[PDB]
Amino acid sequence: EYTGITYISGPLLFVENAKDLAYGAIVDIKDGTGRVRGGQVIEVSEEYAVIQVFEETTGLDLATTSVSLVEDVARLGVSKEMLGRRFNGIGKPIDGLPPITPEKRLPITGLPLNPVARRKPEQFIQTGISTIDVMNTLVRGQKLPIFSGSGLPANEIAAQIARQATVRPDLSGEGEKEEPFAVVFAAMGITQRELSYFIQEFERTGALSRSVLFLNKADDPTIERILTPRMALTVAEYLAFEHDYHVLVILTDMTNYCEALREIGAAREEIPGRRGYPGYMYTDLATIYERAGVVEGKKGSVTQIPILSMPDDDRTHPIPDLTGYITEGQIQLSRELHRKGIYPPIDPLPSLSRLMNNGVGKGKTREDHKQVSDQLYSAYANGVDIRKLVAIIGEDALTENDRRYLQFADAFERFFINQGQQNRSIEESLQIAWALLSMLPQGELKRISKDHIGKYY
Amino acid sequence: EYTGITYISGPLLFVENAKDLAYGAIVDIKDGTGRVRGGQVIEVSEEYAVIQVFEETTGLDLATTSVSLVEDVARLGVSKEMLGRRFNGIGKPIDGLPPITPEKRLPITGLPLNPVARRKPEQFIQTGISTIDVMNTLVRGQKLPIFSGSGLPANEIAAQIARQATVRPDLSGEGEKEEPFAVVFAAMGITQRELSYFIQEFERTGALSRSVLFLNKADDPTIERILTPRMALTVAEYLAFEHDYHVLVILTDMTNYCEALREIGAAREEIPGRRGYPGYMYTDLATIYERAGVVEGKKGSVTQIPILSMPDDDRTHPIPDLTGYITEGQIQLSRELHRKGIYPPIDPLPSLSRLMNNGVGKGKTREDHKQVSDQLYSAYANGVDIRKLVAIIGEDALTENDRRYLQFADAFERFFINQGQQNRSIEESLQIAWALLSMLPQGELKRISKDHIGKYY
Amino acid sequence: MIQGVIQKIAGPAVIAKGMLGARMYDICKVGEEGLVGEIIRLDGDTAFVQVYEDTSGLKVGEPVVSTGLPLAVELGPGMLNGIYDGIQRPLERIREKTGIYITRGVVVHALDREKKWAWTPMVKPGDEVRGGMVLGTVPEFGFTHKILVPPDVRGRVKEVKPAGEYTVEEPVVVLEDGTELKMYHTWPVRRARPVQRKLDPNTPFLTGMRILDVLFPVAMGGTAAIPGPFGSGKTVTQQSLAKWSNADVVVYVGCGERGNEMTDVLVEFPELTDPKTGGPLMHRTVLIANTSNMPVAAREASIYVGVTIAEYFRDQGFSVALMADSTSRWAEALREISSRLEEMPAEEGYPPYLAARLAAFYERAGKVITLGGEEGAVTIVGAVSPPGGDMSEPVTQSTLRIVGAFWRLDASLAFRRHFPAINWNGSYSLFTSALDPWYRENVAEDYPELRDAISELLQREAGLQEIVQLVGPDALQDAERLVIEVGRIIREDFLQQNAYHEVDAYCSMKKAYGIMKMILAFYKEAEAAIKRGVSIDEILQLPVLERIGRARYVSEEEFPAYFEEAMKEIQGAFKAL
Amino acid sequence: RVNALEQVVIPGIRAQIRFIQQVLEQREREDTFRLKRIKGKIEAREAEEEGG
Repeated sequence: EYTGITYISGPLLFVENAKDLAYGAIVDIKDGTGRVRGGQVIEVSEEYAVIQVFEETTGLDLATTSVSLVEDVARLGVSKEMLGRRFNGIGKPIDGLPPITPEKRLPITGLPLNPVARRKPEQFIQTGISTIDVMNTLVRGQKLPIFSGSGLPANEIAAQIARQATVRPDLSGEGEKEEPFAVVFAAMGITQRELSYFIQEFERTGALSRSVLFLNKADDPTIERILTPRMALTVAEYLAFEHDYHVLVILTDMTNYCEALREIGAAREEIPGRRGYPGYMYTDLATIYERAGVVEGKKGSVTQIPILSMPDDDRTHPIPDLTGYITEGQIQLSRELHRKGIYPPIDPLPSLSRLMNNGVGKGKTREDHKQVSDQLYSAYANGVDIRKLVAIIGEDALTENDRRYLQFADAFERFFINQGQQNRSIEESLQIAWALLSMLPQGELKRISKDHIGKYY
Repeated sequence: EYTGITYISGPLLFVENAKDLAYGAIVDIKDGTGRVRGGQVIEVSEEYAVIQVFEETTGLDLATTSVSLVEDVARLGVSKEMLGRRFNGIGKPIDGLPPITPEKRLPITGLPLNPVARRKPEQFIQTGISTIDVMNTLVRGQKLPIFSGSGLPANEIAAQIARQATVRPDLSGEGEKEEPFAVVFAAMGITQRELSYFIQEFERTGALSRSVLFLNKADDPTIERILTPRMALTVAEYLAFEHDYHVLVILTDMTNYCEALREIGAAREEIPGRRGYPGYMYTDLATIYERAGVVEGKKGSVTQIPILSMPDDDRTHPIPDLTGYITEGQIQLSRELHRKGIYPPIDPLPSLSRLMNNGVGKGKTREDHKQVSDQLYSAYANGVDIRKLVAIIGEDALTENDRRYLQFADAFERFFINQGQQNRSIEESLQIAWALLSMLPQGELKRISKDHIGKYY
Repeated sequence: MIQGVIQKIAGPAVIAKGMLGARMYDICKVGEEGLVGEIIRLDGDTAFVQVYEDTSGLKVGEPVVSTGLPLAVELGPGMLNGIYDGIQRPLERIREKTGIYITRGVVVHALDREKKWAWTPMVKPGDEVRGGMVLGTVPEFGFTHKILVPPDVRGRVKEVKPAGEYTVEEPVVVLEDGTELKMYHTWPVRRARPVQRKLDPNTPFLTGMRILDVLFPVAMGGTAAIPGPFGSGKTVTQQSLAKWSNADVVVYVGCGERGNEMTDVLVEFPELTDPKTGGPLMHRTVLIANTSNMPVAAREASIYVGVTIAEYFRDQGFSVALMADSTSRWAEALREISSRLEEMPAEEGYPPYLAARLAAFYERAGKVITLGGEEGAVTIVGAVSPPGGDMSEPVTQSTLRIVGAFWRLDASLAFRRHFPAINWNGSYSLFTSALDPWYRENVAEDYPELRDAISELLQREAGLQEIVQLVGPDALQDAERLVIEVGRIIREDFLQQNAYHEVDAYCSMKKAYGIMKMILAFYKEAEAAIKRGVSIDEILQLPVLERIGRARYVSEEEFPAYFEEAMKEIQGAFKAL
Repeated sequence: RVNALEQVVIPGIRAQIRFIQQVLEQREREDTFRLKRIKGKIEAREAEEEGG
């Protein structure tokens, strides 16, 4: 609550006698007007300390600068009472409803659990789509990345399938007793426009009535921004991990994760190693895709989903490298795809959930899915060859057998991949594949077994 | 003895009161356990003297650990008993054989003789290897840069000519009265196999009964890699000039020399300038070969044979680059010969020595060598040139203007260059060196006269 | 046990005075709660401490307590079957004390005294000791753990507790100079366990894996490396490795591994099919796996772990075999650590350290002798596999700097569903050179001459497929195809050794040998046939040859008998044209 | 073209990348060199503020 502030940079502020404080803390600071702002507790040395004002900066004076000690580490209140609440960045009551009932003020970062507990996520999951459930599904707790474009229909295709998602234990042989549906979404650096496109999907159909919001606009303060995700992130845990519910964490443009980052080191003196960024991102970032998985004994499992855009769609950047290193999959979007009108414009092989190849098929989703999942993959792409070779010979200039492998691709991207807002049940989604496969007389598919095709086909 | 220890860094650290101690001397430091090590006395400023950490930057402490002035500068003794002895690291007869007491203890750094008393090489290094002594060889007094590769036939190659090399005075001038091929050896960041490998090459020729055996362990004191260098050097100086012995010492895989040596200035705040490398790299390469050469009238003839693999395989790197100017000439293997079956796998692309000109051709050797020097050059070169466009238009799209330079690329290929451990002398080599130009007419060539062309056609 | 007081708190890094003369890099237990740290560049009466643990809630001047003693490993029996992490923390004694989550600054001894060992005092009081020597043995799982004395130990022994139940802590013996001595000990990772002599890597290593060792092996305790994309059941090789491998000792240091990917191994690991003890191979195994997001230097010590430790047992004359998948990412941490320090990522954006710890990292291999003077397998495998399928990159072109054997896997060769899909034109092992000698020596005088001989496949294949890959069996004379026809069997029968199945999974040299042979003795005459007048697309329809494809699948015992007929079956199965 | 492509095309664009790269990676020269000097200042200021 002291005064005498020396050395002030932007939303930063130093204060002596910092032996009562400790890095990892925050308190509200008051200049002259007595305005209540804030500031994180950094460098608590003998001489002075380091604080980071919530707001941008304007409002710090030389005379007064006392501070009301909030709490070394602050954490929002957790509970099951948040089935439609709304919060931004830090995550404070903006939805109008009463301050969330605090159950336990857990650290926004409880770090990973016993690695011995962690199990392989293999509970099949639908998303109201075909292509994104057949060729590449998503297993419970599986941290699946989504390579998006920095200005692509991302923002949309994001929240689009968001609500579409629906967990189906039924097909496995269980009910929704221990398998509840919990939707958590948190963005950052959002345009005033977009900040409004979001709030829309929830209000659509029974979407917000079972979810909580979080998103620190880029114009907002850069402080809550970083942690912004960690909030509901650490909070989803109390859901599936503490009670055994089933949560879905979905990142959003880590552009923020790093832009915001730069400031921390840019001030903290944290020298940026490669690509002009902090020489300890891997680590700090790792702690991210760790909040997803499964433990021995608990069925409750939260599924994790990263989603970001590169600087110029360069995978050589951290934004991609990092992920493409810890994430168990890959799912990008191409200009091409969308240019023709494909929506969702999602490529084939370029996108795929690394660990959704085992949690499918027998018992899980559609027995024959086992081989069905690797059929349309090698079979489809096979046609993408006679797709750019028209100018070579022509339409009828090509054989029947291989030419046929063409009509497929077009009927495949236009109808199969571009599925817009539609919501295809995990089963309504598998059928389609079959249907398309009919192009080639029963006997041309070398991927699946004659057994399965000689039936579903 | 002074216990001036107020700062501590992985490298050297703050040390005062030792301002009267010799500068850059040899000092010893007991970790305050009894454990003691060395270092150099650099930046002996009254302001604060700093000391060269040898290894394990650890163990050192502010309390105990004190220094001991042993010598003012790089020094150690060299007696004649050193024949076939082995002093790995810093030159210590670690082996197992009792470290004999040196006859004469002198400094190792030393500086090149006088550029005034430096004779010109006449004698020719005659080795059972045509490939070499043909295009480019040595006068036993010129250093040439050998570039191999990571995991490349660097041992075999340098080995072959190792013992299979002899000296011919009959054509040169001098006789066989004072010629001791004594060759020590220094291990610079050697490895398992590469080390245990040159082992026998001596025990088989006896080369281990008249040489010193400096080693690096490649894990021993990182700094050691920069110690055995200047040590190994002076070594020859004693027996070379003092005893008039042509003592020739060739260090090994000098790669780990630069390799490690470069990391020095690292925390040493040397501010690299080149490709991530020390802005004073060449600066060290000074004493490197600046000590090799031949003396006027003096029978002492020392000359280091640089043999070290370049990075991946590009000379772009200074590793080999800086080597070019410093070292006379430049020879390589292009990793194309051996990777295919050529042994010696040396390529004529960069091969060409700086002291090959004066002391060859006539008198010294076959008078038509000097003439056929270049003949082969423009002949083989444009040879492959051809094979290039061949797969580019069809093996057939050429005339007699090519069908002849073509076969010139094969004959020279594994036909001449390769040969294995074969011990081809300068006689056998050139004798047939012409049997290759049998097809090429005296007209198609214009490098040699009209007399030598009909000499041994 | 050097104590102290905090002076400053800069997020992760820390500073504290009241401690002067402490060694560099040690225990460093700052934080009231004795947290995880490391002593670094000291200054005056204080030094720098690197605190990885969440540096949140740190009041200057906290329970600054270090030992001024390097981070080293807890030597001694037990570790086998035992669960450990990045540094050396029993992730299982953790689950049992944390319950579910991961508690910080916590600690549990690698081997709680709760473990009661029954050694045997093979020594006597008042005897001669040698820097770590003979000591006493314990009935470990399947193998009798040989507990021997560590270094610096030269002189007299006093008091020897005879047989009986005693834990690793029970000071069995003592020296007639002071101190005592137990079963387990403590040794710094940064240092290796000197044995006496490394010897000549002559003794050939049978990793039991066909393509692996028959083509390119490793005396014992060599140093190898492999690519592969990230994952791709890459774990396959390293796993089967220990199964067959002629090493009794199994290490394993998963490091900075993808959370859940860091575990699939862990769950499927226990499932051992040990071919010697016939059952859970878990007996002669060591665990260390370390998630990526683990502590800062966690992942960085990971490796050091198995290696250092390997030395303990090895030093005793044991066949250690360390691997650790996700090694390639390992460096990750090194950048993080060296990043935050005045260091410019040399070569390819990465700390200059290369022939650094990496180099020496291997020198702890080969034909180590023992404290007592014995052979000990210390094979190293660089489970270094870039998750982005790279060919030139620090991690790689560096390793290559020094190794011994390279087992490149090709993404395509695999993409076909080929196992093993090890791409050879891209593999190597310098060992063979000196191992060839022993090859014919002990196995069969004519053994090598076959392998080096058949290898011509690639020789006459590399530049044969090339043009002929598209064109194919066409303008070819005839013998043209025969060359790639054989490769087909050699690559679909001989090469492929689906290490998955039990039949061709396990195999010994003399087994594979007949295989390669059966295809040879059929070749020396097969080409003599189309050259004398016999059909091409005919020879190729003989069921006699098909019996070869299975030779690998053949049981190592009937192989011989299966050879007698099969082989001679050719001499007569060919006499028809 | 195949051939050429393979020795001028392929290798033409290969060789490009290297030059770029090595300049691109080292480009982070200023990172270390600029920042190196940077520490000295921020600290010299805070290093001479505790000595005055």
